[PDB]
Amino acid sequence: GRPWSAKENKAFERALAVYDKDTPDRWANVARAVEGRTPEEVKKHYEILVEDIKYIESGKVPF
Repeated sequence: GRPWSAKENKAFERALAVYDKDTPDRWANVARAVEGRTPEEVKKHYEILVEDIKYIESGKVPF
């Protein structure tokens, strides 16, 4: 399954809205709603989103 589809991503984005940054077990709640994606897979997707925004804002990939 590995790369994310358009529709997986849209679901992911909806899930970030329903389960806010304060939600405990945030990735597990998000992954439960995103069919066929594990908590750690969902956590990695978020990290890549954060890094992408950081690159856009600064012009350097974060480490």
